Amino acid sequence: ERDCASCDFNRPGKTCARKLKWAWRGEFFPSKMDEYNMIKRALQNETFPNKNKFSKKKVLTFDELSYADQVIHIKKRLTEYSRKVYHRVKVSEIVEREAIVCQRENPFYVDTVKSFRDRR
Amino acid sequence: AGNKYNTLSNNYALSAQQLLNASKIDDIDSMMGFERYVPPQYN
Amino acid sequence: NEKTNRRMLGWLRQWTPAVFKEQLPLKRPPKKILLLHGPPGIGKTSVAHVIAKQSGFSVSEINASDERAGPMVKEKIYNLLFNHTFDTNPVCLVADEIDGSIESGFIRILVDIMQSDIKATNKLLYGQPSKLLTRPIICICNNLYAPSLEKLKPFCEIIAVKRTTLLERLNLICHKENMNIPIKAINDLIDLAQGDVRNCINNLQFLASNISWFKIVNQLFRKDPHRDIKEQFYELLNQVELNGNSDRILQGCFNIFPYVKYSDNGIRKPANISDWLFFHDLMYQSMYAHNGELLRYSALVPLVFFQTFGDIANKDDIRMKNSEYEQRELKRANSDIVSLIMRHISVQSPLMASFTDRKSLIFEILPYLDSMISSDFNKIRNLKLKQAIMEELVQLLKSFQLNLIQNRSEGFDVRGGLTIDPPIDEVVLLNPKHINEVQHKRANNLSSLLAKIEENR
DNA sequence: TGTTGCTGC
DNA sequence: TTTTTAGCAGCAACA
Ligand code: SF4
Repeated sequence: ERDCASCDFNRPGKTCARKLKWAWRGEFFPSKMDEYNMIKRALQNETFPNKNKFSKKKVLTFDELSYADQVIHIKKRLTEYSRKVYHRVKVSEIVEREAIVCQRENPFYVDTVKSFRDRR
Repeated sequence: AGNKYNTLSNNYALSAQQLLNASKIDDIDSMMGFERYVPPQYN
Repeated sequence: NEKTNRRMLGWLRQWTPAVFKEQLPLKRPPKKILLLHGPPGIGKTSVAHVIAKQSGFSVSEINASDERAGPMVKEKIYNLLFNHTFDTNPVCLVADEIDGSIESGFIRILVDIMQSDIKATNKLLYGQPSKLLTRPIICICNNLYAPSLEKLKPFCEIIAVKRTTLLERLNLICHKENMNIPIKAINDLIDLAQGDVRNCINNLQFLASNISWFKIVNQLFRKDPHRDIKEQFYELLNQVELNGNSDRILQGCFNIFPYVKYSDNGIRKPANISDWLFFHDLMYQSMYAHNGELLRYSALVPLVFFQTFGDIANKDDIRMKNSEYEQRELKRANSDIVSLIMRHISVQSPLMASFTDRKSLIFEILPYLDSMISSDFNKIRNLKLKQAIMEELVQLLKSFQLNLIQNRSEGFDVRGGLTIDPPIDEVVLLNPKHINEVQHKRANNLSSLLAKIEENR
């Protein structure tokens, strides 16, 4: 809605904003943000092996891990916690969403597709 | 303030190693008939 | 430290609902351990004791440095945290000197207790239809960044005690013993006792009935402008003699003098002191040969530093270390490596061993041998010449009995670095800049040499 | 009985 | 270090 509102072609009567639907699907842990933060605080008291090789420091704290490794350890403890408290590891939900397809936007992608289709 | 001289030497060494591999590739290509053609000057 | 003492009291009062069932799932503090840190002698232990007693807790003290049996202590800590004491009052555990526990047993037990209580609490909060920690723990350290404490820190509320509290305590003792002591004489007694609380109380009791070698080194570089230089000299002489450790004081002076400010004309002062230091080394060698009559002159050499380098500018204490013990252990390790190489040469090279002195091996042979192994074989386009050099290098590695070991201590299956055993690198490579350049070049050469050794095998 | 994993469509 | 997507069958374990 922002980039469409910033566009000088956005007048009363505009035809170039084609609205189309899609169905988003989440898979999430039943656990809430307070429970996530409780698991994060629990992991901050644990110690982790350094994926370091010829390096030396053999042990890291949680906050000394890469953010990707922190989230891998969080997801592991959240799978155990969610199974223990909610009797399921995942919830899945489907939400119908709407997005704006600009018709006035520079044609290079679609021209490649039309042109490629015609050459075939 | 204590390592600014050791990064320049390694890049010249890597560029020399890559030129030496490129020479070996030019020798192999020429053995296999792929002589490096340079076109005539045309004004 | 009144603000700090009120914070400690505030943290202990957060335990009151869980322990005493008084109204200000168990409403306990989020951090279950209190960690006190700061300099020695400022009253860390005394503050922990007074605030715990003031809060209605019975205090149980454990010195963590003396208890060399965490796994056994375990029973003591578990009894003190989870069993009812015969006393009407709930127990508070005070762990002193937790940074001195060389064996992580005590700290592992505390971490295991905390993790067990976190698991027990989460079961009480989220468990659909385990000993909970009901007692406060106070830990005291001198150093917060000690490696042993890294696992405990996340569970701790950290409180810094900065550098009066001793004066207040001694005044309270004087008032209870009905002693009318002027506050000036108590300060003079505190200064005499250097903040030793036991020594202070004994000196007070005696009145009622009627120098770290480092401190000496820093005093040897200080001149007081308000006192006679002769009186200062005799006071320092008596302090050096009473310490009996003239050697350590001198080694301290030797490490400090280059960093000290001294009016410099041409840095001759250092030349005069090299002759004394040489005189001390001769005297120290003679102490093992002759009955120790010469020990009386050992106290004079440190005092030459006071005469030559003592200045009013030197108001700050320079901290010091022991480079010599590390250099002696390194020299021993390097000598042992060299002795092992010399034995290997004696077993293989029948004649080489007759021409190789220990000094010639270290300064001539090993640096050239390492330069030959570290040479960039990637610059050699001629495969035959590369193969011939590699065959000669394999023969040299065999003559010196140098084994290529794959150090697989990487741990993550990527690049187990090849190392030479014995490590000639530790003896030859003095320059830290050359170490990094040589390590990268050697890794590719050693893999090629290992492949050739395996081909020959 | 349902979910979850994995392979392979 | 290079790397298209989602929907489904069905064997086997376990919540
Ligand atoms: S071209 Fe697209 S972004 Fe611009 S005004 Fe029209 S709808 Fe909005």
